[PDB]
Amino acid sequence: GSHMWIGVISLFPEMFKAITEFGVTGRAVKHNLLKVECWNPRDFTFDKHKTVDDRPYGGGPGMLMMVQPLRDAIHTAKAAAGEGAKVIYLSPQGRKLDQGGVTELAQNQKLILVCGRYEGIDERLIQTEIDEEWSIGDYVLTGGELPAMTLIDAVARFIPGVLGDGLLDCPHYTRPEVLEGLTVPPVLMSGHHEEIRKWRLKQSLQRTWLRRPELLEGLALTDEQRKLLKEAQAEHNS
Amino acid sequence: GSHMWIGVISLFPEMFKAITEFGVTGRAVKHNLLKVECWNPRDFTFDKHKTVDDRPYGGGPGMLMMVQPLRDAIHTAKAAAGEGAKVIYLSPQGRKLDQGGVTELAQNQKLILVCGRYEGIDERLIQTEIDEEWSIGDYVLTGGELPAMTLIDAVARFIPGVLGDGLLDCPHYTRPEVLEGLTVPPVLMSGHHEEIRKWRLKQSLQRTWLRRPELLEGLALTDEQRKLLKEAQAEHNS
Ligand SMILES: Nc1nonc1C(=O)NCc1ccc(Cl)cc1
Ligand SMILES: Nc1nonc1C(=O)NCc1ccc(Cl)cc1
Repeated sequence: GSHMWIGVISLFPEMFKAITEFGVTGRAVKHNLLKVECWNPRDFTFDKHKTVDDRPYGGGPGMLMMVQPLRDAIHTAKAAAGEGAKVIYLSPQGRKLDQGGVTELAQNQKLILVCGRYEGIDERLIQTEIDEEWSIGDYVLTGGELPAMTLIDAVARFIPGVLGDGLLDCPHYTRPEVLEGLTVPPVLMSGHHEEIRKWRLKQSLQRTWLRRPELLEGLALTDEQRKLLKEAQAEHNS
Repeated sequence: GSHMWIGVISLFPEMFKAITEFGVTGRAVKHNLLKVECWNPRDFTFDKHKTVDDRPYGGGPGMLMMVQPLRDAIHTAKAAAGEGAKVIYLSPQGRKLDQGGVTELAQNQKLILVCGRYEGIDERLIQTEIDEEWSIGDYVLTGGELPAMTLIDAVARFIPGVLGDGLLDCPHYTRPEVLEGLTVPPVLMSGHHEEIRKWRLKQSLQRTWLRRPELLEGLALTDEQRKLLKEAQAEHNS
């Protein structure tokens, strides 16, 4: 129904087997809920050695992706996608991805993801070919493929059929009842669904406050959430 | 010399071919600068169907990783690593990764990365087996493998031999001189190394100010950087 098509431009398309052949995303691909289609700039070269990098104007230690093979690969992906495809470039200079941004990106039925390698791509290609630039985090990687796969994995979770409040998750427990002397909180064994719900919510509120208090600032807590957070803060202060 | 060993606990170890077989990280592995060794909890099961998940106490829609196979895999990885290995769990509840955190993690000669699947792992395993919990970003993925590979890629860049100031990168240009009517900034063609350096720095300062002004707050700018940022802000205000 709400299946998603993702075109990828990458010098290493075989990396994408990590998401198309395994786990939840692998299942999504097999079931046609997600399609990932790759184009490799190396296939758009014409010289004997299939050159895909080029020297930066102004000098410097690094190389950039060569414009012509990359541009031709992007154009081919765009032609395959048809109308309505948003072209995304992954880099540390982009908009910071968070779950809200994931949900925004997931509204697209078609995306094209451009994966950089080496020390950059020509700025004029960003101006002329790229719709949006996004970053998965404030760290530097060797290429855009892992960020692209990260984005695909995150948006895939919103496609209906793929899976079976601003707070961190609560602790979870499974067998055995006692592990290294540590027991399961009795509330989780009580079978009281309402008590269990409130315990889990209180724990999420407490953990968010202690570990990521800035996340709480962005929330308008419900009356119930205000109460449970206040209880948690009181207990923390003994 | 400063080679790094990374042990990985994962239900899908073949995903890690994405970093061990391709690009800069692939080269690092071939050259013995980086070693990535995987253990699969499925191999530590004893039942006929090799069960690796289990039901959460207190109920709920999800499953957790089964404790015994996961615990045994972690212990085996620890035994292989010997003394000094830091055990890392990847999840959205962890410390937010940034380049500074990458450089901190890169000081370790040995890491063990635990990759979760399903809806969590038992909290008591985090308490008893995990040294540090880290997040690659405020979004939710289907498993910890992509975050683990992201971390590996980022820290690998600091291993000497693997590769050939708090600001966003500047624009880069390569051939052709004119692309879709857009020309290369004449300064980059001038061959004046000092003018080129200052242009690039000014551009990084301008881009950081416009796109990520909060990053500037964390910096103590040099006199030169203060001057170039002021120039950029003046030109932006016409
Ligand atoms: N952080 C991030 N969020 O998205 N992408 C990144 C990142 O570091 N990419 C590496 C990269 C990106 C472009 C080129 Cl040309 C080379 C390497
Ligand atoms: N964000 C992040 N930063 O590190 N990891 C993540 C993440 O979403 N992992 C998915 C995940 C983690 C543990 C388990 Cl049990 C299941 C799924």
